[PDB]
Amino acid sequence: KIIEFIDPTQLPYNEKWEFPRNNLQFGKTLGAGAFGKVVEATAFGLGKEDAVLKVAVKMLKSTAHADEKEALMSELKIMSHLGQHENIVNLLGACTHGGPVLVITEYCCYGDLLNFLRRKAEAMLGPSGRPLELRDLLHFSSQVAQGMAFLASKNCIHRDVAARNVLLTNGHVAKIGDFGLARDIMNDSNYIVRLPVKWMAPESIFDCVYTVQSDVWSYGILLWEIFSLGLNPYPGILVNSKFYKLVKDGYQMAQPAFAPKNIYSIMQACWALEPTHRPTFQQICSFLQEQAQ
Ligand SMILES: COc1ccc(COc2cnc(COc3nc(-c4cnn(C)c4)cnc3N)cc2OC)cc1
Repeated sequence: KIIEFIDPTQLPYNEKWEFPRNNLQFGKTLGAGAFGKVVEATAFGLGKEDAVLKVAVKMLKSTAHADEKEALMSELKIMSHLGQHENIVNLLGACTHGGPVLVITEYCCYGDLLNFLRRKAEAMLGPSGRPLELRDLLHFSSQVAQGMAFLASKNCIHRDVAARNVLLTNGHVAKIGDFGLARDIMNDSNYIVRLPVKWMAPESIFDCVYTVQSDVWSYGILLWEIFSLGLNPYPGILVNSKFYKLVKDGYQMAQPAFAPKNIYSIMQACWALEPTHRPTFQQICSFLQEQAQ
């Protein structure tokens, strides 16, 4: 979403991004949903620098039709309007003319943050590369906050902030984005009939209201994901009538194993029942950037 709400089909696709599709050489498939997939590829002569580099290319699986074609184009038009930041999955180019709609973006080698933390935790238990510590977890949260702070500054709402959507690139730089149609089949469970119920705020569940403050609620759950080393939110609890009453009546998860008091306290602030009383993304940055340094 973009507040002004703006119809994404009405937004102009900028031809500056256009890239010759024959200058793309595809490799291994990184991910694939129901009607989308993300294959890695080498882009020859990209931008003013004409840099030969490896890029992630998202595209529709052949079994995807009119609604998907406009859906993917809507994501391209949003990424073009947003601009560029260190902590967001940046648009590098796209291919609209003479074939299917392709969307070229930065390539983050370590993958998504949820799978990263789960693999790294198992690596640290191995003994009984380079082990994770508290400063790393505080760093990731600090970067994801900066990206969301940049998104909010352009009057843009994410509607699905999560560790699955956060990508880690070279030198451990967390970039927030949205896989979208190139979802993981392993992540189909979290989307209840489809929306990510466990990450959404109450107003988004009941009133269907989506604001910058509702993304902060999700960022609170994203912190719980990070400082629990990739546990599922509300672990063991099933999504049903009983869950909705708990979330509305003000139920909160217990302090995760690796969360400092001040870090867990910030999650509770993000889980304020009143949307307006939650922390701004700018407030979360200045704090976490300090706790990092
Ligand atoms: C909120 O406004 C926005 C902002 C950014 C976006 C970008 O949307 C995306 C596009 N494309 C990808 C996928 O590309 C990549 N995939 C991998 C990958 C996957 N598995 N493995 C092993 C590696 C790594 N790096 C990649 N760049 C991921 C997006 O969001 C995360 C959409 C909406």
